[PDB]
Amino acid sequence: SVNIVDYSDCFEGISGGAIFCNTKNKEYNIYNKELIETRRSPCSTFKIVSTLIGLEKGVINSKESVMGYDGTDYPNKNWNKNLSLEEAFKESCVWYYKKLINKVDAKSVQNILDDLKYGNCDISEWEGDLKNGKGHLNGFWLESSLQISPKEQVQTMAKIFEGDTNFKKEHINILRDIMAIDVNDANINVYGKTGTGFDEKNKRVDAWFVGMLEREGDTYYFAIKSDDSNKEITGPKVKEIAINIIKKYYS
Ligand SMILES: *C(=O)N1C[C@H](NOS(=O)(=O)O)CC[C@H]1C(N)=O
Ligand SMILES: NC(=O)[C@@H]1CC[C@@H]2CN1C(=O)N2OS(=O)(=O)O
Repeated sequence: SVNIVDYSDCFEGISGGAIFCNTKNKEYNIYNKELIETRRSPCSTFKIVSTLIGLEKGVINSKESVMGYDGTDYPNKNWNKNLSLEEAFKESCVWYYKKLINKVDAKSVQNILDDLKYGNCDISEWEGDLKNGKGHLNGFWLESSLQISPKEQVQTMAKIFEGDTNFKKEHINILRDIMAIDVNDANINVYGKTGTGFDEKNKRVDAWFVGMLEREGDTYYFAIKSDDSNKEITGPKVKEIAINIIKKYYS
């Protein structure tokens, strides 16, 4: 059933929530239900879905696929090269995913998000939050018009990885490959993606870790989310919290 749980010890004083769902036995474990139901920008967690869009549309084809780096200078060393899908995903390389999505027409993206029930499915601000001054390093998924709740993230993850969408199984497997995480515990498989943004209206972070976990037959889909007012709280910090929860309660 739906169990309300207390994972606050693992959050070590940071404000947030968590939801874990096992769809075989319909076990919903929820910490901070209000937050779990609140829609926010997905930030870089949207790269999970953008990857599948690019694969389905043929813009990319494998974890080796490239997007034609043009020499633009970036402060992240690893963005300055013709990187593969696998490396762009793990580096959260914004230029790679912006070029990818701008090869896809807006109607196709709208219909895919509608089919996935991806939050408000609002792509109206296609080029993103331009008032932050970052120009082409912006898009509808980065503190802009698209918003989704942690509950809805888990529901989307489950539909994708349980095979209930029309995405090709080959493409799902590419995603699984590039999302795998090493947590120094061979008895569980963890997959996920971080995201980091700052909600300027509410003066709160949107710090995310969303993904799935396999252990001994069972699979849990999960979303961990902070909304702290402390700007030091990032996606990577929230991934730490998620792994602590997994090791304590799901091992
Ligand atoms: C992903 O979450 N990223 C972090 C950061 N997001 O900030 S934004 O929502 O204001 O755009 C920049 C994009 C991306 C990254 N790691 O570059
Ligand atoms: N970012 C990760 O993947 C985290 C961080 C370090 C390793 C891998 N992993 C863990 O869970 N670790 O910690 S450890 O279990 O204490 O060795």
